[PDB]
Amino acid sequence: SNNLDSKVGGNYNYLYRLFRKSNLKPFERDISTEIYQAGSTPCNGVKGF
Amino acid sequence: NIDGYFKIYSKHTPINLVRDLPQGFSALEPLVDLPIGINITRFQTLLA
Ligand SMILES: *[C@@H]1O[C@H](CO)[C@@H](O[C@@H]2O[C@H](CO)[C@@H](O)[C@H](O)[C@H]2NC(C)=O)[C@H](O)[C@H]1NC(C)=O
Repeated sequence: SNNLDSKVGGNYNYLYRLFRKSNLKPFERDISTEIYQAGSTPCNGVKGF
Repeated sequence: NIDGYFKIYSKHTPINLVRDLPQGFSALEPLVDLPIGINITRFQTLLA
């Protein structure tokens, strides 16, 4: 899709999910923007270590 | 719901009883299927 979807600085309008707790189910769609806990600590609010 | 397809089966039958769910036999026909894809954990009815 080069010709239509590519932009020289970057067409950053395209997102993919990168971090979550488990893998999803067949034909599931998940719309979350909630913060992933990558450490053992719980995470709360906007961001954290 | 099966894999996102939400399905209804039903039966309306006439009766004459003033006690619990009529002891007897019948089958529900399929009525509709809608491809809603949603999660349903829970539900409620609607009175009037
Ligand atoms: C549909 O929603 C339910 C409830 O939100 C999901 O089940 C929850 O899953 C989390 C993570 O495993 C648990 O912490 C909750 O305790 C669960 N609650 C209930 C009532 O199930 C369920 O996984 C969702 N289904 C899909 C396919 O996303």
